Amino acid sequence: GIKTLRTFGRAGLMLFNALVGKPEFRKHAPLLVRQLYNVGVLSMLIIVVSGVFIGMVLGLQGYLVLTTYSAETSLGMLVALSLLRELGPVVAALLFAGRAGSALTAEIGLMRATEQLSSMEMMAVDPLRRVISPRFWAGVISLPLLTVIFVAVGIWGGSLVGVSWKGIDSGFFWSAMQNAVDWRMDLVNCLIKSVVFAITVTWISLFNGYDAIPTSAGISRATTRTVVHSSLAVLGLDFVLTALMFGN
Amino acid sequence: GIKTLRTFGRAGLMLFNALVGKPEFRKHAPLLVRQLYNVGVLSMLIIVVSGVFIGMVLGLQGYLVLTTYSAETSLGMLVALSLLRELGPVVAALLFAGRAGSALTAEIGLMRATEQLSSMEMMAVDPLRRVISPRFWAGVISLPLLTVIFVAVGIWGGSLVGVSWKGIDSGFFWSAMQNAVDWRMDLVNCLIKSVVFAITVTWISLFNGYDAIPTSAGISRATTRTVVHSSLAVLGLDFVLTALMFGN
Amino acid sequence: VANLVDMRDVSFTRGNRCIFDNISLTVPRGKITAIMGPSGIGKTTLLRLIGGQIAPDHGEILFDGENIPAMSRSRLYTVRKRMSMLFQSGALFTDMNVFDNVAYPLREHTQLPAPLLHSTVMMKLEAVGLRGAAKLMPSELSGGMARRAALARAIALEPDLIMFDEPFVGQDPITMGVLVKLISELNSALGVTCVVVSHDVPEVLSIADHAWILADKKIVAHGSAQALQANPDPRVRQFLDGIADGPVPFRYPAGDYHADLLPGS
Amino acid sequence: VANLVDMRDVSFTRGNRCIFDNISLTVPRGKITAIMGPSGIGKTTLLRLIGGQIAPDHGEILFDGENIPAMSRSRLYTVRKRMSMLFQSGALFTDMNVFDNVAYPLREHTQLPAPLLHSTVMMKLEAVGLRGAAKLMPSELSGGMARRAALARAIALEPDLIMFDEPFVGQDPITMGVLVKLISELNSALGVTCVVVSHDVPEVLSIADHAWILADKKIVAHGSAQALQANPDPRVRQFLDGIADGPVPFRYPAGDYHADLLPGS
Amino acid sequence: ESLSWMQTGDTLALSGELDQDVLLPLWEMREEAVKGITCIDLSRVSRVDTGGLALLLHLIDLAKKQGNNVTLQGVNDKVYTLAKLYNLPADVLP
Amino acid sequence: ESLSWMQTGDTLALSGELDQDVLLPLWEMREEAVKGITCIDLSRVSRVDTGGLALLLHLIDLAKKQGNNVTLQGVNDKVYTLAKLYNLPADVLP
Repeated sequence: GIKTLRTFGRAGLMLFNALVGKPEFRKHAPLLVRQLYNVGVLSMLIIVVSGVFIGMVLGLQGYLVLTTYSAETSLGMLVALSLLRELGPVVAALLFAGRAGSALTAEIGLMRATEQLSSMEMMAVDPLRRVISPRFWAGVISLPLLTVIFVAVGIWGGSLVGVSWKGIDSGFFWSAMQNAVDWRMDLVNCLIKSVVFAITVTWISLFNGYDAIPTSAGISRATTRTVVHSSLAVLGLDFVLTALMFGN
Repeated sequence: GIKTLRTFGRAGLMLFNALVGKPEFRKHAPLLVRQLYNVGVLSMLIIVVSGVFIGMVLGLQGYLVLTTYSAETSLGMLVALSLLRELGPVVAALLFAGRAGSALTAEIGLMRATEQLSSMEMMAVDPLRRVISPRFWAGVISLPLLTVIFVAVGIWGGSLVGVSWKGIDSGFFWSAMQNAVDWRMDLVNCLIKSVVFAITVTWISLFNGYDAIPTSAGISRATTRTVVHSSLAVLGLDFVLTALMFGN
Repeated sequence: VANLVDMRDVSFTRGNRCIFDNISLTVPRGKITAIMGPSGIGKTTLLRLIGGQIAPDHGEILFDGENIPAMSRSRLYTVRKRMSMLFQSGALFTDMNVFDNVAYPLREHTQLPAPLLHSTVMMKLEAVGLRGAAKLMPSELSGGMARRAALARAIALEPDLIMFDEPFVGQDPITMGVLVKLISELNSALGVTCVVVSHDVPEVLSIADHAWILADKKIVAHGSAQALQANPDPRVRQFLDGIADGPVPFRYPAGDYHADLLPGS
Repeated sequence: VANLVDMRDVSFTRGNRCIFDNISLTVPRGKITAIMGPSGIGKTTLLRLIGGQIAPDHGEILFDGENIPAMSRSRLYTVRKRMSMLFQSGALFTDMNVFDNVAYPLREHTQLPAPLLHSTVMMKLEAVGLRGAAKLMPSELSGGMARRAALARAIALEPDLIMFDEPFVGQDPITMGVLVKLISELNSALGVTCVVVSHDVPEVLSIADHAWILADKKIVAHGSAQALQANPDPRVRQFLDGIADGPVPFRYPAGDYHADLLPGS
Repeated sequence: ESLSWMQTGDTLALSGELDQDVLLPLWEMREEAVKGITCIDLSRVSRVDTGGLALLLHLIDLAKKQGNNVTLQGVNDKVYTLAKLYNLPADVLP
Repeated sequence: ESLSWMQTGDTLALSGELDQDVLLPLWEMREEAVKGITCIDLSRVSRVDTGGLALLLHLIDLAKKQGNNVTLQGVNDKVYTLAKLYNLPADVLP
C-alpha cells in the first residue's frame, strides 16, 4: 500500500519541486561549491585508492586469462574496455553510494531529525530548492566525473600490473591497441551510464534523508535503505542500460 | 597519532576480548540465531536480486565478447569462473557491507549512544562477549554462505541470458564445460576469499559501532566510515589475496 | 485585531491517532502566551501547525487575519517572514558557524550591506548573550548555548510571533533561568509575542502571561498563570504540580494482576 | 561501615579538559543521596566512574570497603552485581520487549525457574507501574515509561546501590512526580540507597536526603536539602534557583563589544 | 546461604534467607511441600527477597489449589513491606 | 516604506521607518551625511528596527571619525529600549 504508490508518488513529488522553480543562480553557486567538495572532492580517496585495486585485480586476474590464450597484447583491450564499459560505472557507483550515497541521507536525514529543515522551511527560504538541489546537482555532476577519475586510475593500476609486475608490454599494451579502444562511442556509452547512475543514486540517496522517520534509529535504518536501493537499482538499471546499449 | 597506533591497538583489543573467554555456548546460540536472521537471512534479497543482475550483465556483456571470437560455448567458463573467482566475493561483499556491514555499526553504535551497552556492562554480563561476539560469528558464517548463494543465483541469471534471451547453449553451456569449471580448488579459493572478507568487513563493521562517538551525528558518520573502510580494505585484501592466490 | 493568531476550532487527525480535536486558542499580540500539557501529546505538532508546515484536518487557524491554510504557498512564505520557531536542540545549521548561522535569515531576506549585517549579527549575539561564540561551530556549543544562539538568529527579522518549542527542556535551572529571562526581556523590550509551548511549569508560569492547558485530545483550561494555578480541575490539577496519580493513570492498564503471577492459577 | 561508598579524593582528567579534581563524596547506606551541578559538567561521568566502567586518574573510590579500581575485572563483576545504573533515555534493549527486557539480569544471574521468573518480572513491572506494558517493545513506549521500565529492571537483584543518571530530565511534572515518588518509595521500602545525579532541583531536593553540589572542577557544597537551601554561597546560590547571572557568567567572554560592531572603528 | 523447610502437619515451617538462589531446592517438590499444609509460618526466615515472595505466592496458590484457606504466621515486616511495594493484592498473599 | 534625511547644518534630521529595508539609500553616502554633522535628531522616525540601530551606530562612529562629540536628540523610548536590550554601551550610542 504505502510503498505501492504513496511512497513513490511522494518520492517523485519531493523532486519535482526540488529543481524547477525560481532560477536563482548566484545564490546556490556558493552552496554548490561546498556540496561538490563534501560529496565529490572529499570522496576522491574513496575512488582513487579503490580505483587502483579493482584495476590491478582486473589486470592480474585478466593477465592469467589471455595468457592462457597467450594474447597478452590485448590486455588493455580486455582490461580498459572492461572497466570502461561495465566496471567503472558500477564499482565507482557502489563506492560512491557508500561515501556519498550514504553520508548524504545520513547528513540530510540528520537535518530533518535535528530540525534544521523545518526551521529553514520556517524562514521563507524553501528547504527543498535550497538544500536538496545543491546536493542533487553536486551528485549528478560529480558521479560521472568520479567515474572518469576511477577509470583513469584503474587503467594506471592495470598498467602497473601488466607493465611493472610483468614487463611485458610498454606501448604495445596501450599506445598500440588502446587506440582501437579509446574511441568516442565508448566514453559516450560509459558517461550515459554514469549520468543515469548519478541520477538514481543521488535521488534515492536524498529521498530517504527526506523521507526518514526523524530519530537516531530512523536515519540509521534509512542509511541502510539507501545503500540497499542504491545497489539494487544501480545493478538493475545497469542491466537494463547495457541491454539497450549493446543488445542491438 | 590517534589512528597511527592508538586506534588500531584499540580495534585489536576490542576483539581480543570479544571471542576468547568463557566458552559459554547454550547461552549465545539463541542470540546467534537471531543475529544470523537479521544480518544474514534478512539481507538475502540484497544478494538474491543483486546476484541476478550482476550475473545477467556478465552474461549479456560477456556474451558480446566471445561472440566477437565466436566462442559462445566458453560462456559459463568465462561467466561462472569469473563471478566465482572475483566477482562473487567482492560484489556480494560490497552488497553485504551495505545491508549488514553498515546496519550493524548503525545498530551497535546506536546501542553505545542509547546506552544499552554501558547498561549491559553494568550487569555483570560483559557487553563484548555477549553482543559483539554473536554478531561477529553471525557475520563470519553468513558472508561466505551469502557468497555461495550469490554465485548460484548469478549463474542462474547468466543462464537466463545465454539460454532464454539467446537459445544458444543448453547443456553445452554448463552441463558440458562447467564440468571443467566446477572443480574443487576453485570453490576453495573463492571460500577463502569470502571468509577473509567476512572477517574484515564484520570486524570494522563492528569496531566503529564500538568506537563511535555516541551521538546521532556520530553513528551516522561512523556508518559512512564503515562503508568506506569496508570497501577500501575489501578491495585491498582482494588484490593481495588474488595476487597470492594466482600469481604463483 | 485584539489577538495575534486565532486557532478557532482545529481537529487534527494525523492518520489513525487523532492528535487534536476542535481545539480553540487565541494568542494575543504583545502577550507572551504559553501552552502546556502531557509530554509528547503532540504540542510541537500544534506549533509546526501554526507555521503552516502541516495542514490541519478541519479548522480555521488565522494568523493576523487571513488563514494559514488559505495561502499561496509563497504568500505563505511572505507572511512566514513574520514568524520564527525556536526549536529545541538548537536547530543551528551544522555547517556554518554561529555568526553565519545567525546571519542566515538576514542574507536570505534583507539587502543588508556586509559590514552592516556583520554588526547587526554581532549585536544580536550580545543580545542573547553568546557574542564571543561567533567563531564557534554549532557542533561545539553546549546544549543550552545552542538554544540561545538559535534564539538570537530567530529574533532576526523581528518576527512579531516567535514560538518556542519547549526551549527549557532538559535544562539545568541556571540555563533554564537564562532562557526564562531572555524570552521575557524580549517581549518586555520588543513587540514580540512569544508562544512558548512547553511542559516545565514552575518555569513557564513565571513569565507566561496567558497559558493554555491541553489534555490528550483537547484543551481543558487556560487563563492567567495565577487564575490557572488555582484551578480546581482533576486533569489540570494533576499536571500543574504532578500529583503523579489522578485522571491520568499512573499504572498502565492491565488485566487482574492475579493470573499474571499465576499462569494457570 | 557508616557510608555505602566513599569517593575520597578523585581528580579525573579525561585528557586535556580535567573534569574532576580531588573531589570528596560519601554516599551513606539507606540514604537516597543526590549530586547536582551545571548541566554537562560531567556528573554522568562521575556515575559511570562509581560503576568502574572508567577509571579515575588519581583517587580512592571505595564501594563498601574495597576500592573499585583495585578489582579483578571479574571480581568487579561480582561486586557490580550489587549495583545498577538507571540511565536516562531508558537504555532498554531495543530487541527484547519490556518483559524480557526486565528479566535480563535475572536470566543472567539467578537460576530462577521459568514460571517463577515470569511472576517476579510481572511483579516488578507492577511495582514500577507499567505491568500492562510487558508485551510492548521499548521502541514503542514513551520517553517516561522507558525510564520507568528501565527502573523496574534495574531493581532486580535488589542492587543496594542504584544510581540514577538524571532520570527526571526533559520530563513533564506528572512523570517527574511519578519518578520522584517511585525512587522515594523504593528507598522507603527496600534498603536501596539511590544516588540520583541530576539537575532538576525543585524535584530532586524533594526526596534527596543528602545532596552534593559541584562547580566546574570540584564539589562546592553538600549537606541536607534544607541545610543546602539556606546556603549563602555565590556559586551555590546561583544554581540552587537559577539567578541566571552570577559567578557563572551569563554572557560568554568576548572582546570590548565596540570594534565588534565597528570593524576598523 | 541456607534454607530448611519442614511440613509440621498444618504448618509449613520454612527457615532461611529466601532469595532467588536458595529458592530452587524448595520450588520443585512444592506439591508435597503443600501436601496437607493448613498454614505457613515464615518464622525463622532471616531476610526475604523478591524471588522468595514469588515462590511463596505460588505456594499459596497451591494451598488453595487442592482448596484450603491458608494463612501466614510469623510474617516479617519486610515481607508485608514489599507486599505493599509490589502492590500484591491481599487475596493472593494474605 | 519611507525614509528621508537632511543635513540641517549641525543636526542630521532623518525621518521614517528606519528598518533593514529603507535603510540602504542612506547607508552609502553616510560620509557626506555626517559631513559636518554635530548631532542627529531622530525626531520624525515613526518606528525603529535592529538594522536601523546598526546604521545609526555606524553614523555615530563617523560623527566621531573626523572627531566630534555627537548627540542624539528627539530619540524614542523604543530606541533606548532596544539599546538596553542589545546591551549597547553608552559610549557608542549616547
